[PDB]
Amino acid sequence: ALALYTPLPTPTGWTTMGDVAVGDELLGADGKPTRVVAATDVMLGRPCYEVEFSDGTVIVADAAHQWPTSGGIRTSAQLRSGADRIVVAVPVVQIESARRVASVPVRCVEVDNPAHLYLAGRGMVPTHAA
Ligand SMILES: [Cl-]
Repeated sequence: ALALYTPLPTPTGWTTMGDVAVGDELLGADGKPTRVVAATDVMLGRPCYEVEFSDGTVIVADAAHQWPTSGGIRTSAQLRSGADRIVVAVPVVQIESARRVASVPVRCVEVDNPAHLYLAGRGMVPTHAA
């Protein structure tokens, strides 16, 4: 799950996680549109992490949100400064830090591509859907 205020790129522009509904198009890891097949209610009180990438993108996500790295899938709580790079399909960004922060409301989406990936944050960082 990602914070409601997380900007997500779409084929036409930018939406927030809070504004995502079933049937909306996000972008998959290949930069092409992918359809939202499910989207949770707002979830409150989840432990959250602030994940900062080498491109300047900062995403707040719950502790168990999953990220594709070159060494494996890692949750936000397991991400390591420097040691971890986001990799798809080609290196995308490096993890600079992941730190526990105050809880904010979050939501999960599921998307219709088999990799279960979509782009998130102003830098369009690949991340795993539920
Ligand atoms: Cl893995």
